Amino acid sequence: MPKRTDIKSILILGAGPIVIGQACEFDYSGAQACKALREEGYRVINVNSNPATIMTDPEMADATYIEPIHWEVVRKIIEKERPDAVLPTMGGQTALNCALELERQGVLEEFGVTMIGATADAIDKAEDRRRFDVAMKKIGLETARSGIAHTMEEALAVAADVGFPCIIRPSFTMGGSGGGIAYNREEFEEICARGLDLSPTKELLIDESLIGWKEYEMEVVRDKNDNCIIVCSIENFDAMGIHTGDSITVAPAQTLTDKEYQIMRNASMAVLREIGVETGGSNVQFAVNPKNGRLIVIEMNPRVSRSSALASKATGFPIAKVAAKLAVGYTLDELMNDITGGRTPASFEPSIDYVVTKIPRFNFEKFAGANDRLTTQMKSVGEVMAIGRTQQESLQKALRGLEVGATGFDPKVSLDDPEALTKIRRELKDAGADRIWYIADAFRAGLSVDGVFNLTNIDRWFLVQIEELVRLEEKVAEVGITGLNADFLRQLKRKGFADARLAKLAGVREAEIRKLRDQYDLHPVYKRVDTCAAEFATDTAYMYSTYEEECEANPSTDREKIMVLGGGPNRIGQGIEFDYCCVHASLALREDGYETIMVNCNPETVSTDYDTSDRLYFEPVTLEDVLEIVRIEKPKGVIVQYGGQTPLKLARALEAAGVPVIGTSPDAIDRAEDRERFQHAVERLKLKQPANATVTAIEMAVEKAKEIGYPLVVRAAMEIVYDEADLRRYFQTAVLLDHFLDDAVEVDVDAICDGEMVLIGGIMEHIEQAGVHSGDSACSLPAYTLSQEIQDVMRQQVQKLAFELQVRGLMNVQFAVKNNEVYLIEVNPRAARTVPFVSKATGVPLAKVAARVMAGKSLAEQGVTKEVIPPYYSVKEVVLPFNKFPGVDPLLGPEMRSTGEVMGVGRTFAEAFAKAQLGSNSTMKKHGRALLSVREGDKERVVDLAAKLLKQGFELDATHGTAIVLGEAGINPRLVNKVHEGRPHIQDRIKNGEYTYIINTTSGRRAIEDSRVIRRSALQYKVHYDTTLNGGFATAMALNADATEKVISVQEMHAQIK
Amino acid sequence: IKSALLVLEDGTQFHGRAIGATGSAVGEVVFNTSMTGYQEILTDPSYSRQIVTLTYPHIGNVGTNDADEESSQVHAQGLVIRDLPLIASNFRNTEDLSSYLKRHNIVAIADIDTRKLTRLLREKGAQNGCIIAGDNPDAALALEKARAFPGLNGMDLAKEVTTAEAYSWTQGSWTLTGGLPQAKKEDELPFHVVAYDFGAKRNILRMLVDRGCRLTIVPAQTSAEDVLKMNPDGIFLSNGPGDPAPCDYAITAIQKFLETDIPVFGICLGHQLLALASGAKTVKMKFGHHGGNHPVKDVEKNVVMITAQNHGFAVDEATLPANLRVTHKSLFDGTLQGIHRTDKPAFSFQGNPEASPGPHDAAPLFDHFIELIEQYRKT
Ligand SMILES: Nc1ncnc2c1ncn2[C@@H]1O[C@H](COP(=O)(O)OP(=O)(O)O)[C@@H](O)[C@H]1O
Ligand SMILES: Nc1ncnc2c1ncn2[C@@H]1O[C@H](COP(=O)(O)OP(=O)(O)O)[C@@H](O)[C@H]1O
Ligand SMILES: CC[N+](CC)(CC)CC
Ligand SMILES: NCCC[C@H](N)C(=O)O
Ligand SMILES: [Cl-]
Ligand SMILES: [Cl-]
Ligand SMILES: [Cl-]
Ligand SMILES: [Cl-]
Ligand SMILES: [Cl-]
Ligand SMILES: [Cl-]
Ligand SMILES: [Cl-]
Ligand SMILES: [K+]
Ligand SMILES: [K+]
Ligand SMILES: [K+]
Ligand SMILES: [K+]
Ligand SMILES: [K+]
Ligand SMILES: [K+]
Ligand SMILES: [K+]
Ligand SMILES: [K+]
Ligand SMILES: [Mn+2]
Ligand SMILES: [Mn+2]
Ligand SMILES: [Mn+2]
Repeated sequence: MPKRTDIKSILILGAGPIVIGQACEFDYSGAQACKALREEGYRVINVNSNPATIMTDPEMADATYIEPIHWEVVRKIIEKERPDAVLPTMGGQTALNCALELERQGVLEEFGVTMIGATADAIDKAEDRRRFDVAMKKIGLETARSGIAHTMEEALAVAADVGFPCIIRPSFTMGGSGGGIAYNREEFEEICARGLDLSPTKELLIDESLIGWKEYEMEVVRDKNDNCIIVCSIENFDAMGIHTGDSITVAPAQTLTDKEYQIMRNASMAVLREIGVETGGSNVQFAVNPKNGRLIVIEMNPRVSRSSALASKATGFPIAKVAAKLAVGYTLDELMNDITGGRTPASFEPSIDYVVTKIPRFNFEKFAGANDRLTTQMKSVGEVMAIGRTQQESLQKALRGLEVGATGFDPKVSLDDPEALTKIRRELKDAGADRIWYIADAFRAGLSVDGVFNLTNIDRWFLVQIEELVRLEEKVAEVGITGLNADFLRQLKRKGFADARLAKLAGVREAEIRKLRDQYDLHPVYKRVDTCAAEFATDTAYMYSTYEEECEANPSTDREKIMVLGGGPNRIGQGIEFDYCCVHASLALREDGYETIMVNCNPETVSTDYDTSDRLYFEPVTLEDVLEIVRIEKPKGVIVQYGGQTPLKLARALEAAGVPVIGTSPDAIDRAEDRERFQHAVERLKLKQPANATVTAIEMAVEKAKEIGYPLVVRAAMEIVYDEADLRRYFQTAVLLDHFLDDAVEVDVDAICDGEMVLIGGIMEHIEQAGVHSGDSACSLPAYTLSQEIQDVMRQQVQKLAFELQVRGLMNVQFAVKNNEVYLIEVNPRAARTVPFVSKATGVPLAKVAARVMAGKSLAEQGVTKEVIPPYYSVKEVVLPFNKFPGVDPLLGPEMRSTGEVMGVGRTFAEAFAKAQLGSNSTMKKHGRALLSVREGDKERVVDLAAKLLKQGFELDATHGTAIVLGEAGINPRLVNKVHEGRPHIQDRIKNGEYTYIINTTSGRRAIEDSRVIRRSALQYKVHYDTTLNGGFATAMALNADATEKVISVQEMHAQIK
Repeated sequence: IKSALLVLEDGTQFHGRAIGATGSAVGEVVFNTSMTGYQEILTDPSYSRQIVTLTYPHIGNVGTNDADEESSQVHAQGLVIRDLPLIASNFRNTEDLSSYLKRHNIVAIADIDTRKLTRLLREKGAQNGCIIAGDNPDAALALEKARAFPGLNGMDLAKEVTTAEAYSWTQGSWTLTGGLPQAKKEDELPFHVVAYDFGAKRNILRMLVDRGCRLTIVPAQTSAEDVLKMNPDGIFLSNGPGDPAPCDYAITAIQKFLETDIPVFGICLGHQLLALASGAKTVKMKFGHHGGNHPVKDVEKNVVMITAQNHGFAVDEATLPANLRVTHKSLFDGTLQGIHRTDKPAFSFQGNPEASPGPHDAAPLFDHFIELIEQYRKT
């Protein structure tokens, strides 16, 4: 019943770097589990290669390991810490996969580690698709007609049997990874080869189509006494055929009769019982034929998931925390319900009095050639959530919270466009990321609810609500601001219309609608989340806005409050890193005595965990929403510097409206963010910046260009133009102009200014040269090649910039070093994404420190005045989503595409880099054949790389001019033909597995376009590849290290710091 | 603009919109937390003279259908919701909810802050209220009617919704596939249970049938003698509206059955009566239990079941005579949920094992009954 006694220490496996399909939700879950276990008295050990997580913060656990999530590495941790048990259900597919390998490898046996939460067998039963299917049949649940395949031949025969289109689902994958929908054979082979390959068990399940049926999911929790509860139900908005992760979804279910719901609830339970999950949570997914209620079991996830995080946020029932406790022996009835002030137990089914909506965040604009249609394989990079008393209020709020610039149903096509209905039709029929907008456009263009349904399969119950919102909008447009009487506006507000959407329709400024509401005293009220539809009281201040009567905010008059603004959904370049800082602001300030108020709506995060702060407002981070909160909270100060771009952009507006913004001023922010304003301060400071120019006209550039000197960084999506012709060519296709600093080292420096002094947090040398976005660059702390001398120049400049721009809290500075000269690239007057890594690396929690500075405690008062240089090296490496978008050229450049990062800790740089590289899922080997194909600039240094590879045992292949260069130096690689040259060529060789390493560098649009085949193959074929010579050298160095050799804990790391 | 308004005994007003019949409704206002099953709730006799507030905001999403009816009519005095959807959207739907309410002549209001309402009821306890839906709703009038309501405490409503004459029931449960099945032939049912109609849900009846019973529903007021005269294999005490305390007839009859060896099983009102007939005492809860997510533990098995609840009165554990042993309790508040006669084959459950709407978790209570039944037959 109560806590297990034969277990003292638990190893928790983390999820690794954030990638599409496996994101922040695992930092939230992992953190909750550390939390619960530590509270319960267990000794906690955990491994997670991603430094940007709260779960890896040293005070969160007993032995924290920021090391590559490899079995051999984990093997060393077990050996070293000797955990009695392992909890592998809080780290995504990464953890499940690892647990099972450890098991397979016999490591568990080896050290007598007991698997808790979920057994190995149970996990496999759910994870192996064939096993899963047999089990459903065993319990009389129905599944789609299908066939298992382990090879292409078997695969064809299944298709031959189910017909097109068919759904391909690999075993041992999640988030639609390695799968898809085949409309034809061609696509069938493509998807099929992909998943057999990606499937850890080389297995695919091929099913007949159920595209268009309704999609549902249930979150279940089961304890050892067999007690079983439904924590939340979710109805998808997008139908079957579009992955749940890439679908808009809402809770609770809406269109099922109680009769139908009971059957699904009963089937959900039966499924857990059958698979054998006896001590945790699981997600069961189903398909429902809207025509006759026919129920089909689609799958089950024996662990915490992105839906379970959403469900916790939605209901206030902390699934991961509960599950952790169950894993060690507790039963639901023994645990107390968190938010009901521990008054009721955890053994109950939550009841909510509101509607929860989740909308996915996409970033197709960063992936040009990518197929931007929605399918069974996730493509989204994040998600936002909204709570409203109604579905319309919920939806709209979510729409404005998505950070895509929408104010709600903003139009996509013009009323007067002759082709709009055709475009509308296409977007509906074949869902893209923009579908929702197009739906409203459809209603404005004349299609009926029925016509829309027909194209989309989205339930009419939703469609009608959106239609109703459109008609209301048409009314606003007609009546205008004059017709915005108190009754109507209130109506509008109740349906979730935003002041900004109303303002566009009425042709006035947002502020005008805002005043109007003030005049009429029309403000939202706040309701609290409480798991039980007000049946019991609550003491947690977990809130959402709504246009209702009674307000439950009940703010303190007692305390000095500090508000922290979140970043909204995660997207490329605005990830978990911003959230870590928000969380830290909150933890430090609360610890210090302030009443902390968090404002954010990312359901995946720790910032939105009601434990993180005193008060949580789960709202869109917009000017409207914020002012409403500030209105009633009257805080001492507001932090806008930690949430990324989102809150950064509200700064001035917030100050204009009288909000007490703390830390670096909105003006200051602007000075740094405005290029022009920035260029003058640099000048003022007498610093060095590359030559630049603002060109309007083409012919105005071409000249100015001559002025600046090529190459040039065309920045309206950046570009590096090499020549005059290049320039034109650009514009054509296509304004600032900056001289591109060719072959320079890029560096980032994070720091803190308190008006009195500057504290250097860290100097990070990037591996990839300037021109490769810093977010996509691997980097090292401390610098691995920069002279202390030039580093001193940077520290000075950082200092001068800090004081000049009046920074108060964090800042980030980016330089480019060329010919022993420091050039300023930019100043980011807020927390940068490098903050968590620098903090982990140096043991100083810079976001807590900088937050104290913001609230008024100086560096000196806090005792943080000296730069810390660690005794070991920390290397950061990133993970790119290219494998999710095959049509894209997996090439680095000036624009950021990575989703996450990992950290490598070593005695030497080679050692850190090797850990970083392994942690990043690199397929690099220590032997084999390497293919070298480099650009002219690279021709010189390539020789040295080639010998290092030779010295290591590799054989070499080279294309034409590279072979020439190598030849002349004495290296004679095996010559290989380019695709044009003849056969066999690179493609063939790569396809055949001839290589284990590929080094391919290029320069010039055209040159890049041709060589596309190499990277594309390399990625497709899983061969490790570098696209920069600097990276190649870094890879060469790591060949000398052994990532599995030694492991170190964060506590130990930090203890080595003198 | 079809106005409506609800007023509680305390003076609180909620102005919204009329969504059912024109008129007024008076009763005790209660809240129900069920996210699905509004139709079933509406048609449960137990809701007699009560004004039902549903906390789940969208009520009506799936429309209505005959199979979802718990009785021949809508018993709820009135309906209080936050939002009526534009459309009903479900393959089983036969009529939109507004139409349905109108058709049943029900006074209903939408667009009010149901949360505020639930919070008041929770905090200050149950209150009587009144809804007026019409041209220009009289707030003073509504308050007066609310205040003039007698109240459910001491009110016998069982006699009021009971059948007039006894009847036979032999119809089992619905299936997705076959819907409601045809009534069975008496010879196909091994057992014969006599059911006391105190405002019985059809689902109770159907679940008994599913377990081998053939029944004879009898009016609330049936005598023990006439009852025993039927030679039943068991006796069933249905659920039903109002205060159980006043039903002196039932109590007496019951006491009468307890002298014999016939298995007796009560559900809800049936649970309270058994308790009363055994020397226990009933109380009116602060707000009671209405929802479908209520945890009740089988203490003899140390196990939890999520159940459907719909009761405003309860049995005091503290006054339990010695012959009554406690079998289940609420995990939300510890109230008494089940009892069993130590000396007789008589037991009851406060919650609704038949659900409709709700979790199927407590179905098994029915099996114990059969068990008892068969045992009595062995004799
Ligand atoms: N027979 C099917 N027809 C159509 N779509 C399907 C079918 N089976 C699954 N899908 C779709 O594919 C998605 C992914 O399948 P799922 O089994 O959940 O794999 P994953 O484990 O990757 O999340 C579902 O969310 C659903 O929209
Ligand atoms: N003048 C330049 N020379 C070389 N590389 C540059 C130059 N300007 C920018 N870059 C490259 O472009 C990247 C992004 O430019 P930056 O001004 O920092 O844009 P962002 O605001 O997107 O962070 C840098 O990290 C760098 O690799
Ligand atoms: C989901 C993340 N991976 C599969 C589990 C691939 C990036 C980690 C190895
Ligand atoms: N730090 C970026 C990842 C490097 C990738 N292997 C490439 O060099 O293209
Ligand atoms: Cl592994
Ligand atoms: Cl995966
Ligand atoms: Cl079908
Ligand atoms: Cl109007
Ligand atoms: Cl940043
Ligand atoms: Cl693609
Ligand atoms: Cl109201
Ligand atoms: K053990
Ligand atoms: K699965
Ligand atoms: K099947
Ligand atoms: K879907
Ligand atoms: K799911
Ligand atoms: K770089
Ligand atoms: K920037
Ligand atoms: K109202
Ligand atoms: Mn899955
Ligand atoms: Mn899935
Ligand atoms: Mn930058």
